[PDB]
Amino acid sequence: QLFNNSRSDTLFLGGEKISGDDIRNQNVLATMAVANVVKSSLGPVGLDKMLVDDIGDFTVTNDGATILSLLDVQHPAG
Amino acid sequence: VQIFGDQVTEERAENARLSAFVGAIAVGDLVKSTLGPKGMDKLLQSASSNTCMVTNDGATILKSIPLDNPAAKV
Amino acid sequence: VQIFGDQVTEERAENARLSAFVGAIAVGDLVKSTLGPKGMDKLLQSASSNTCMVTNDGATILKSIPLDNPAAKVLVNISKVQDDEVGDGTTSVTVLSAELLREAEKLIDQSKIHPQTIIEGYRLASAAALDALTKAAVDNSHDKTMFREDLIHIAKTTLSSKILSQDKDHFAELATNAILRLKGSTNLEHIQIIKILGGKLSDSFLDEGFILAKKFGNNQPKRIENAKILIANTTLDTDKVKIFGTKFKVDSTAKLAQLEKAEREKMKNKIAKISKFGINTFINRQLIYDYPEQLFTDLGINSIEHADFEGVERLALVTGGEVVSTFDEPSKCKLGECDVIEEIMLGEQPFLKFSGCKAGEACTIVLRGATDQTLDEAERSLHDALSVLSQTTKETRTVLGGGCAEMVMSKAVDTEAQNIDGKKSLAVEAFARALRQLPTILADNAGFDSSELVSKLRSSIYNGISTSGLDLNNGTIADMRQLGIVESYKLKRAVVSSASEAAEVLLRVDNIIRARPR
Amino acid sequence: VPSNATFKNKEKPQEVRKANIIAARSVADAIRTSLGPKGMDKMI
Amino acid sequence: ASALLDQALELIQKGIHPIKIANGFDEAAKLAISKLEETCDDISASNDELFRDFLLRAAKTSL
Amino acid sequence: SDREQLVRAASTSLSSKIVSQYSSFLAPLAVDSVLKISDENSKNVDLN
Amino acid sequence: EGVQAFIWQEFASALEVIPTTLAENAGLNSIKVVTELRSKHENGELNDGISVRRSGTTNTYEEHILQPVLVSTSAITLASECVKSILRIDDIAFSR
Ligand SMILES: Nc1ncnc2c1ncn2[C@@H]1O[C@H](COP(=O)(O)OP(=O)(O)O)[C@@H](O)[C@H]1O
Ligand SMILES: [Mg+2]
Ligand SMILES: [Mg+2]
Ligand SMILES: [Mg+2]
Repeated sequence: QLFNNSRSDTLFLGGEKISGDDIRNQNVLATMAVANVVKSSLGPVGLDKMLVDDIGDFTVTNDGATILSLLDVQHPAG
Repeated sequence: VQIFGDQVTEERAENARLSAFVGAIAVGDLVKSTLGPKGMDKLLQSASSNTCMVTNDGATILKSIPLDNPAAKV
Repeated sequence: VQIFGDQVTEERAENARLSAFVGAIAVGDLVKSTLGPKGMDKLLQSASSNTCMVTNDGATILKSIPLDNPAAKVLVNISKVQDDEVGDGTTSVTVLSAELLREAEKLIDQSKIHPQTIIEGYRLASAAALDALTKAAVDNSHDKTMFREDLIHIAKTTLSSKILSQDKDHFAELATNAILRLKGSTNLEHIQIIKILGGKLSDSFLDEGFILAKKFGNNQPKRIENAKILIANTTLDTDKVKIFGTKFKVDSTAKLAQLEKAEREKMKNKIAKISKFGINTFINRQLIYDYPEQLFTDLGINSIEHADFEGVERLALVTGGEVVSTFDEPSKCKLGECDVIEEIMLGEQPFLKFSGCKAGEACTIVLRGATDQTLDEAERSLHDALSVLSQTTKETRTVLGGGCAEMVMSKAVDTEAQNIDGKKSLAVEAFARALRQLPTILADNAGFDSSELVSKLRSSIYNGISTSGLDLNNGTIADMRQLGIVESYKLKRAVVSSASEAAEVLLRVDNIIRARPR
Repeated sequence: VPSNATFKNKEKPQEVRKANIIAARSVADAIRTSLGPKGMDKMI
Repeated sequence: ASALLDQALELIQKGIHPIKIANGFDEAAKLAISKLEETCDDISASNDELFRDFLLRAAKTSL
Repeated sequence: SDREQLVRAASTSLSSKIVSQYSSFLAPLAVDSVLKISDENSKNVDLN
Repeated sequence: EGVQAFIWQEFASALEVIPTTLAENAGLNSIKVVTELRSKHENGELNDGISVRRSGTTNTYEEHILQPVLVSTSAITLASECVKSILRIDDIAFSR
């Protein structure tokens, strides 16, 4: 969120390291991004969702077990 | 933490004291052979118009030849 | 006309030379701060794999740092040759060889002396320097008490520059007893060095007997009293039949079942010939299969497998026995005995410990450190100390160190310089001032004024007292006999000879032709 | 008192030791938050 | 100024609020000025002959 | 072998570990594991 | 009475980072705790320390908080040997 932090000042790392409240804020957004799917599928009034593999085949899955299995999430906490 | 901008060359250490003394050596060695009645003249190659200038005086030789070393500009 | 080609760098005359002089200055300044007990260690970071190394040795620094200067490799090779023949003084050779060119740089410039004339000056100066250094040597090994004490003084001088300098007081006995147990044979293959994380540097202790990291068999007990140790060159493995080059022709599987059983009885009969010795312990050079391992449990025989090529000779000499191959004749290959085969554990890796053997011809050194950077230097610190102490066994001539040896050799140079007529006398005096640069750097790295210490030491030796030297602890002139600083004559002779010859090569180069890199 | 004794040369090692301490203390600051029962886990 | 920042960095690592650090430097600045003001003496009592000497004293220092 | 000194030192050594809340039954677990190997020579107690 | 003594003054203050960090991670003020640490540790010979459950200074022995001696002994030994190895580096050169 906001502006990206500086990259390894005096820290001398080859990767990206972020500290402070920005980690816990992105960790919540990781669980909130995957929740908005499972949310609308809860209860008898829930509605099915369709996942597409871009190869022409579609997958209708109501529960979040296969949905989260098919959807690729690269976030560590996600 | 680098306070200076990009493409800023600075020597805070032995490299500075070495470059300052050696920078004057190349200047002194250039006009060394021009000292005395037995000295030899020097040739100046102009970067434009191809105008050659031959002078024994060290004032024209140092001002014509470009020198980026501050130790040489002194 | 350009005959050579495109992208060919060449320098001639005053351009060719001064490329060798700046090269020696750049190389000499790197190891200049590493000279002396107060010297600073240099960290070397590799361009790949992100591997760092902390080393005080001038030879290991020049090998890691890439150098494209042809004259720089001249000072790198002499550092390797000094490391190959001796192993110590590689920093002093690089500095002394560089100071010869720094003095000769002003000889051709200020005094206008031909380079070959300077070479003739070093030939007469080095001849008088080696004669004065030889006469200053003291005979050793005539008394076993003085021979052991001189080895302690050598270890304290070599380790003074190493990071071990704080604990070198306890390490003087560590490196000394390893050489005395060699019984005159000079090799470093018989000395093992094991790195261990944890503890402090002074926790390193000397190993009584021979310690090598191995593992007992699955069913074999750890502790055996009065076990017999044997080393076998041959390995227990499927041999085919005999000559290889064969395969079995099976007409009916009735003979195939007894065929595989016959191979099981071949290795069983081989262990039966081994059991005729009555050994409680067996050592193999290569991995042992599970089938012959079970035969050792019923016979009460320990098993050691995956022995390195160096571990075969290290273990055979400590026990006194020899490597057995055929096993046929029991009378030959009489075997030694070990008191305690019980295994101990240092850190998270258990180490097999032996005690009370017949011969100490091989040794093992245990080192403990906080980081691998210290352990990497701790191995190379003792490797340079054990190398000089091993060469001291065969070469008994020793001289006084601590900056005194360089000053005594310079005294005879100035004496013969007055009788040499011509312009080559200036090159002779330049060799004497170059010998004074080594004790000068000793004071610079210690934080003391070099002009005061060298002047007091130089004038004190001309008075007839050759025992004066530099004391860096009190910052004054002290006696080397009281401080206990002794170095071998082979060490100082290799420094003067290698540096004088290396400087002669670069003074002979009037042109440098660099071919296009591949 | 001045102009005598010796003058220090090649002061870069004085800066190299400072650059090594500052870089080492920067690493110790990230692990410092994990000290004690109130420390937090570090995901890598 | 950098000496004040070097001593402040050690106090920040100890958990001190930066304003509490700045509040301590402001109160300590007036205590140092009021102390040195009492130690100095007035040279205006001297005539024009001695007044020129004090000008030569501070001149050689800045040069 | 002391159940009071070993268990309280094992749970304290956990500190910020995620098992600190689970340390109730885990503290006697690590203690009873070492007590099965006892020696007077204070060997390193191999964890294999 | 020496320059080595002036170094030991910084060696004792360097060990205060451990109790200071315990207060910072728990939200408590470090100085307010250390002020109570210096006063209580003068009369008490030992067991006085910081407790994270009570959020303050109390007896660690009564709270059963304990740690082996080898953990603290090796922490001081390994730290002193690492500083000695770092301060001996006068330069960093690129190698192969
Ligand atoms: N304790 C000491 N007191 C005075 N001089 C010493 C001491 N130890 C070593 N030196 C001097 O330092 C020089 C370098 O010793 P050494 O480290 O063995 O060789 P190098 O530095 O070439 O590896 C020697 O010539 C010796 O005179
Ligand atoms: Mg040496
Ligand atoms: Mg001013
Ligand atoms: Mg713990």
